Amino acid sequence: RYHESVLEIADIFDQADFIQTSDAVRQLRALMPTLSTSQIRHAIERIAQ
Amino acid sequence: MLQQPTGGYTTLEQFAFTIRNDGTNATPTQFLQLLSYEATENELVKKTIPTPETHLPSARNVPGNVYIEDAITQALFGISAQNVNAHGYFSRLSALALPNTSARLGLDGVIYNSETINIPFYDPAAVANFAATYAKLGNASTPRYRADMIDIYAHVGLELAGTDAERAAGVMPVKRAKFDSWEGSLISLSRDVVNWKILAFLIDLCSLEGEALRAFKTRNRDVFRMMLFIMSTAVAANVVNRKVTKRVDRVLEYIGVNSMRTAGRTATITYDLSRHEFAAKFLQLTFTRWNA
Amino acid sequence: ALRPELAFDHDHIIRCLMLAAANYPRLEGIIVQINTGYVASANVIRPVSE
Repeated sequence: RYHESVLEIADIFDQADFIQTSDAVRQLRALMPTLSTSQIRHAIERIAQ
Repeated sequence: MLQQPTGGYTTLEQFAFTIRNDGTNATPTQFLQLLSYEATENELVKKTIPTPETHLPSARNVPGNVYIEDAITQALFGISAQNVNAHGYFSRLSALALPNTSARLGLDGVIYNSETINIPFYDPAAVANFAATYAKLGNASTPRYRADMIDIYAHVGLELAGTDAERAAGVMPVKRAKFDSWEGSLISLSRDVVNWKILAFLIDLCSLEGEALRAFKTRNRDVFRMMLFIMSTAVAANVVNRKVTKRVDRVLEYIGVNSMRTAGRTATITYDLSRHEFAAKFLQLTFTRWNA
Repeated sequence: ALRPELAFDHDHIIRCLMLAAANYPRLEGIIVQINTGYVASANVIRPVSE
């Protein structure tokens, strides 16, 4: 009996200077397949190309 | 002709001076509450202001209706004002200083050479008094008569930043002004100040005497302090933002120190050297009158 | 006088320089080449025949 949920770091910390993102990145990563390290390198080389 | 109220023209609601505070109308005094000052190591001692030259510019006749109010307010507060030292406007001003002149200063701030009955105008004795000093703005440029552009700002600091103890002392630490602020806070503040009819202010400063003038300096100290604020932003060596807890705080460094900056910038209005001469002369006369 | 360009971001540049130093072997040589060119352009020293 719980309720799992993302909790943004901004809601915990009071110092805005060290908070660049939001829940949305985690949600996007939740969309991604788990990547082997070579697949990560491939993605980076792709974006670069 | 509008007869002057015993307290001066500024008692009339027609001449109320106001500025938007992030877009909402407000008295200058409640804007000055927002300012706060981080003192630094340097000091500002106020030197005596040299007494202004007796010599008015010659009262040469000129074509057209000279717009003296817009000229002064632009040269002091407008974005890149031009030809601020052109002689003709102050030639007409000194024409207003003559004992029995036909020229009139309308509430519009325009100097009509006609006895034009249709437009209400300030009492001629009062504007004679006013031009009698402010025509001297006409020698802001002449080498003989240039006002100090550096030390005079010390006074500006005291009348703006200075605490009552510091003001009676005549010395204060050089200060860093700051306030919670919106985008274009300084520019928009200047845009509000530029629309001020400062002729009512200067005319009351030159025509009122004794208890009336003292009451005027007390009632209007915050107004004068706002104009001074706009000048200090025009000359502040650096102006920047400090984000703090999702609230930007504008910072101007430093109050009371003319940087002699001439090149334009986003943050604030800027004085070219001619504007520097003009403002410096303006302060010479206005502070000479303010401290009497 | 205003230059209508973005400020040199000192902090970001040193960070990205550090990351590049971590990950890009060629960085060293790149920087050297720049410096070499300076020396080459300063004409401070040339080989002689004898």
